Amino acid sequence: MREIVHIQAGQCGNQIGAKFWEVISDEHGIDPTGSYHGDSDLQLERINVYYNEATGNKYVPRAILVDLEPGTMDSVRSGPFGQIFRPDNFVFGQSGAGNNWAKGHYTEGAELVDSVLDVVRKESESCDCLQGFQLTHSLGGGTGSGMGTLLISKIREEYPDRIMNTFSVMPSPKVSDTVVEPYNATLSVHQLVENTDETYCIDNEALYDICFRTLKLTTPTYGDLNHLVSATMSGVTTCLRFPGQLNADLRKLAVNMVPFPRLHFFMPGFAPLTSRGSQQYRALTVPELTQQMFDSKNMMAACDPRHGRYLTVAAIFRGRMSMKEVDEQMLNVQNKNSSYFVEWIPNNVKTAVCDIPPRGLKMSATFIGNSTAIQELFKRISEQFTAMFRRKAFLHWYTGEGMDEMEFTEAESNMNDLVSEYQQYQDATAD
Amino acid sequence: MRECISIHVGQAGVQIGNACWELYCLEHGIQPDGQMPSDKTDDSFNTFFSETGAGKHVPRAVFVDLEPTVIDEVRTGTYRQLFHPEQLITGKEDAANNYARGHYTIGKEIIDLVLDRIRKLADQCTGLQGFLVFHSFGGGTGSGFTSLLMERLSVDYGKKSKLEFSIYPAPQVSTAVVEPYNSILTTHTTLEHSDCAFMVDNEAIYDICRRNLDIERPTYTNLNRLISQIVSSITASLRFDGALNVDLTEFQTNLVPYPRIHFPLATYAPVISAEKAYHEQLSVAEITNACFEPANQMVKCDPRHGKYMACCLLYRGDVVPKDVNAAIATIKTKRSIQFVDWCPTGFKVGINYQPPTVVPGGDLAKVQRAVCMLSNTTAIAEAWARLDHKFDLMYAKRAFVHWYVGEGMEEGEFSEAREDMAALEKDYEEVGVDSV
Amino acid sequence: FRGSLDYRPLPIDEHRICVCVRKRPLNKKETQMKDLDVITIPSKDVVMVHEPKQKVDLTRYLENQTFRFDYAFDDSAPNEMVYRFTARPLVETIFERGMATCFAYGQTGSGKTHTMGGDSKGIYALAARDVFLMLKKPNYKKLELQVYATFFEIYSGKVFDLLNRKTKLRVLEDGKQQVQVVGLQEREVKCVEDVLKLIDIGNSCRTSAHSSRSHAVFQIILRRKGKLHGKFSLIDLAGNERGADTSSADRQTRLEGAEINKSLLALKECIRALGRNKPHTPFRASKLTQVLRDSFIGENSRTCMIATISPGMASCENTLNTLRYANRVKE
Ligand SMILES: Nc1nc2c(ncn2[C@@H]2O[C@H](COP(=O)(O)OP(=O)(O)OP(=O)(O)O)[C@@H](O)[C@H]2O)c(=O)[nH]1
Ligand SMILES: Nc1ncnc2c1ncn2[C@@H]1O[C@H](COP(=O)(O)OP(=O)(O)NP(=O)(O)O)[C@@H](O)[C@H]1O
Ligand SMILES: Nc1nc2c(ncn2[C@@H]2O[C@H](COP(=O)(O)OP(=O)(O)O)[C@@H](O)[C@H]2O)c(=O)[nH]1
Ligand SMILES: [Mg+2]
Ligand SMILES: [Mg+2]
Repeated sequence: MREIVHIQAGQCGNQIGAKFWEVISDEHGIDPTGSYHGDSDLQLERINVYYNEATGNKYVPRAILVDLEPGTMDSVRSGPFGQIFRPDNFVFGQSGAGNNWAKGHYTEGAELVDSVLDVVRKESESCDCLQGFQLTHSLGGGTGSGMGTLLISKIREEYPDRIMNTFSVMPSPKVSDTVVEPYNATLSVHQLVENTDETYCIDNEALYDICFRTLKLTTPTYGDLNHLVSATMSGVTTCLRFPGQLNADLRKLAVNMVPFPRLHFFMPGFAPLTSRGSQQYRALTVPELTQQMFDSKNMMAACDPRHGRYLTVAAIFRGRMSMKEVDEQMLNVQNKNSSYFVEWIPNNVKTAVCDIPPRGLKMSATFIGNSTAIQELFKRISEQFTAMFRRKAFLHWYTGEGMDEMEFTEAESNMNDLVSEYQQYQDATAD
Repeated sequence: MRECISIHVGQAGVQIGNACWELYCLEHGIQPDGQMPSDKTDDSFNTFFSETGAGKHVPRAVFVDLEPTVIDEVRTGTYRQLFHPEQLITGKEDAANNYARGHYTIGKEIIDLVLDRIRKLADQCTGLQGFLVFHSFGGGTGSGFTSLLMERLSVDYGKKSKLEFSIYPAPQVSTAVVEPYNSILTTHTTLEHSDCAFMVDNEAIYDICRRNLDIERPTYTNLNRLISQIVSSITASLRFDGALNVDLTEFQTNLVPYPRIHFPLATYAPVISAEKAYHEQLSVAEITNACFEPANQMVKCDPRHGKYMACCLLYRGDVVPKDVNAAIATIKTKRSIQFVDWCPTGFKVGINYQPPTVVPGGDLAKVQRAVCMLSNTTAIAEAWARLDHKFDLMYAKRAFVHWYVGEGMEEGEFSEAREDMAALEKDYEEVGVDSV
Repeated sequence: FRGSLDYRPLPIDEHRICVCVRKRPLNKKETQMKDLDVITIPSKDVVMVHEPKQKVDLTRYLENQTFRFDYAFDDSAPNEMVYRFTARPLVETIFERGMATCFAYGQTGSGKTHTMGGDSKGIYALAARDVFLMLKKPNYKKLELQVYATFFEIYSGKVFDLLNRKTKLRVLEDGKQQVQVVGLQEREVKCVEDVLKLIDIGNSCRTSAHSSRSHAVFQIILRRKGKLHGKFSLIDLAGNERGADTSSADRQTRLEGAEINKSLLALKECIRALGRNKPHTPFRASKLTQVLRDSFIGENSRTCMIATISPGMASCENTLNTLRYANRVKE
């Protein structure tokens, strides 16, 4: 297991994919044009995990970029490291969804899907040990949610033995203009619970809260968040871009993380917290690093884990520090809060350490938390949704595009059983 | 000869295998190119090594890992020339800490060349004793492909012996949550085949390198070196031949009173820092005393509250039979050492006269005389019950089962393997009863 | 053992499910390579297993598990006999405005298909014929019930309609009520030899190592004014296959077996969930569970489980799992 093929679609999804490829193309040492300008070979032992090699010291990001809006691609060309993308891999539609799921799933996405499948095909025809597929998108809009879920379904029925990883973001009436979002959300969840393997959850509400209270940015722009997400992405991909025994490939990653097939919704978190282009003079230590990255003030989804219990956790520390200090603080948080861990799964928190730190930091810490508290995030949507589907607003959009209307209440019964599933494994003692 | 054949599976088994053959070359005197100064191109070491044409002495080992990153270090390291290249067999996708991918999906396609190559080694020999299998109880590769591999070796080589070297997982360096599942599975399927399984608590090795070597966070390297030294003590009675050492198959017979009770706790005598210098050599009596302290033990357990069924002492270095007998007198009654009423309280001793060669810069302080005791005690059942607890919470809610079933296996295999485990525990009980 | 026994006979309890077990006799393969029979049934109420155990000291002894049930069919009785007490007292249900079902649970080689899909005097055919013989009767005809039938398979975690030659169907819920099998062709019949025709449409349209590799659902539906009144399902599942029995590799056969054992795992965890009542029973785990939801917790539902087990020593592990879950079913 080595090669990971990456894909970005939708406004939000393409944006965050760009931020990702920026920070990781710098950390791996690739210059903007596409030649290795690093220092340490630690950045090339597992470089093949995210780049194909065009002969001649050309590191081509094994990636694909899609949108139903013909514009979008412009924001790519202005991306400072955007020329490195392979020409064939640019597949951009020209209709546009306009915040409509069924337009992206049953209508126009149904037309561009087979155009993406062929570039994905010729991407897999040149991979030694193709791991799985790794996607970035958003749930409240039109293109990303729908066309994404359809793509995942077709890849799933053509590649059943390859890991299915998705980095999905959340709508909330704090950043979303329109309010057609509590529909596309529940649809996307309906497909994700049934077709994906791993799934990372990022709430726009959390990023707004962090940008306002911590970073003191009263007027949050739309890149202020992409910074915050790209950081977490480097943190959780460290286990796959650098060598190490823990979380080698994605299969191993899900193995120590997925207790039940459906429950696979994580709540990332990073410490410390910084704005853009602002380094840390008093860079953080260790007890504040782990004392922060397990508190809620640094989590990436609007979910207070102190209400729920952790099923599994995978902590990752980057930089140069003491190993004993790491494992000691880990177990200290564990046993001083053994009331927050399912005692019927033991050895549930796995922590690795990587040498190379992220950019702008000397010591960092990433968090990945499959908690039982994540149901609070799904009890919110099934509230914005049951309050809008009991009224049937905007249903002529979807239903008037080949969609069944009951494929909605299907998703309400599905998610409302999921909530009961996270509540199930919250009070089950080891009897 | 009376040949043997080593097999090394999984990350652990391959790395610890490299430490083992490292030490073998050091003690028996071979340089990484495979050449020996003293030999004539039928000796005690010609059981573990074969002679080629140009005196290029080459091991009798097959290395396997499903993900070639851990074996590629062999072909890049100092011993890349040492090996016949055809017996460094590798896969592509690691088993991903999944037993079922070892035993069924991934291993099926590679087992046949694994055994055509093991075959290619077996046709080199004139009278092979048995296979030495090195693997971990944890990772998917070492559990699955060893369970299947043994299921096959029992078909192709029924008359031959099969000795396990097993690596109990420690929570500190555990790379998975589902380690109990893998362990229980491979023990269940491997039991009726394997003849004698030496168990290594990684927790215990960690504690050893915490106390006597004073390393705060010991690397996998340190652990592999220590374990290698102990294995060299055990095999030494196979690889040398004085008039004072007997075959490991000679007193293997005395270590296993019942077919399912074949797990001898090991114990290794002097373990001292080469850094923390200034040291007086220990007498035979002192190391024979140390062979009974749970510190210098191999598995985390407590033999003082448990009964014994046998005892072996493999001394290496400077040891006179009378020194051993005297130390055995000082130990015999002076301690609360108990035998079952159905067993003679006798000791057999393998005096090997080669000293313990440690490692260049290897933080094992070199010593003149050492002892490695193999005690088949009933307290070893502790290490099983430490498993079946971490198991019987998870399997109480069937958490994580969906992967193993999702790669081929049924559910009932779990309830069966677990039930068989509890049966084994009750057997380590039935050993303790007496008569009248 | 075997003989020199059986003085005592069977006075049972009140169940929530007609749980029954069938023993098939050994065949040419298990006899040529002389396997042993380790199952006996002395009364139509007791399933005995002779678990060959061995102490630590190699002394061979017998763990004589005893399993009382609703009815125990031995290694002789034909499809008629099994139908008469498993599916027959269930025809009463659907005519009286009821929703009944019928399970075929066992291992691969236990005989589920042969009890349901015949060769073709299977409980499909027989149950249908007793549907059309009572619909002749005066007090049943005075309802003017129109008869329908469906026949579809779950394979690879997706739904395909065998009457509509392997077409993909969705599966939805909505307003609670029912689990709506969206897209299902519902063919009208008015006589027994219509049903036999649909039957040999599906039985040959099924995916098939000569064994039923997909979950078969065969419905017999009643509609008075068109509105639903009765629904009897007859289910032939795939057996819980070992995995320790190595298939000849194959890239799709391992897919099949794995998905089978995973659906059976989900079903199994739902059994062990109802047996102790977890307020969240995990029915949205697989398509199969999502289906059988109403077959269990339906408002006016009855149901029947026909368990099947092999008699050979080699099967004893599987057999004990199947019987153990059949015991945990009887509530
Ligand atoms: N003593 C020792 N133990 C090890 C070593 N490597 C792994 N382990 C143990 O093995 C367990 C994990 O299994 P691994 O051997 O790493 O996995 P694997 O055999 O390579 O199988 P895959 O990871 O699926 O490829 C952990 O609990 C470790 O304690 C090692 O080098 N030395
Ligand atoms: N009552 C019976 N008497 C004799 N043979 C029987 C009986 N019931 C079943 N069999 C035999 O069982 C064999 C296997 O039947 P079948 O039901 O297809 O296996 P299975 O349980 O369905 N395995 P699977 O296809 O995975 O569900 C048939 O070929 C019959 O010969
Ligand atoms: N953090 C962040 N959120 C975004 C961005 N773009 C869109 N969103 C969110 O995603 C939702 C849908 O917007 P959009 O991306 O245009 O829809 P889509 O592309 O069709 O999925 C909105 O509610 C936004 O809050 C972005 O660049 N950053
Ligand atoms: Mg490996
Ligand atoms: Mg069948």
